[PDB]
Amino acid sequence: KEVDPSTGELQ
Amino acid sequence: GRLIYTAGGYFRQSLSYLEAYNPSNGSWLRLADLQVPRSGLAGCVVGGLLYAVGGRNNSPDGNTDSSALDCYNPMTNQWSPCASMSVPRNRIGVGVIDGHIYAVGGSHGCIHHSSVERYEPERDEWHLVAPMLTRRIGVGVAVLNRLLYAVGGFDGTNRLNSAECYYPERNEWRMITPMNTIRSGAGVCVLHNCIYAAGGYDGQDQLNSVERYDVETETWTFVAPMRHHRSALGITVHQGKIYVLGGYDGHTFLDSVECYDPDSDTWSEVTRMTSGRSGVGVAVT
Repeated sequence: KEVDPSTGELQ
Repeated sequence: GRLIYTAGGYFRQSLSYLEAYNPSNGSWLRLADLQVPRSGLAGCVVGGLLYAVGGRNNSPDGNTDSSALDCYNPMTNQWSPCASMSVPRNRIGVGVIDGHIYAVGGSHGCIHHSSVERYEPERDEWHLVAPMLTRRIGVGVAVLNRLLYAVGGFDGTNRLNSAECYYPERNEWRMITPMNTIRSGAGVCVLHNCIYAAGGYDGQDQLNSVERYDVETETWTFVAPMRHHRSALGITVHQGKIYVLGGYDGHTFLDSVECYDPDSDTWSEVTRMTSGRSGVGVAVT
């Protein structure tokens, strides 16, 4: 899945 | 004997926990859940009360931006809503001066705020103050000599290394020396007479480095780096030490809590949270 690299969160 | 409180965060989705670590005996408390799960919020304390500000509820079936302010009384182990911000603010930064809460920056969908607002508890009210010089999300905030420093973040295009200083008596902002390293989702606090910025993400790698600003030298100096690279961590100071809680490191969610001893410029692991998470609001009381 795609994850915001600075927080780990999805989408 | 005051505690380190940790509120919300994110693991598989945004969390709603409130837990507290007692550094003098190593125990964790399981306190009351937040009303609404949230990550990328910030925490602060005003007159013995803990407040959770902004964030987002990134659930499995879509995410909502929070403009909410909630207050927890360690006495009643209860949250209570307070007036909401003028605007939803995810990945907000927060500092306190004169028992007034400054809500700085954050996001609302595509909107990257430069706006700042102030909360007066004695009358449950938010007031727009002067906007910052740059739009900033994932911004670290630190209060020093009755001034507020905004550090790092992301402007809606670039991950920043710049930093500004707010002057509440004059209601104006000024840029200061940029950081050595660019930092999104760093933890920012104040120990002794310096602003620290630890970890974050520089556009390529999640960092373990820690630099501090000196107000008189206007220069940033790296100090001992952390053991574990982390971004969207929680930070605070408890009795002359910096504590960093969890974060994301490009791979997993950390449950690790490191402590920084300024005398001896070393870091160590002092405990683990009950579960790894990032984007928590942290404060002490």
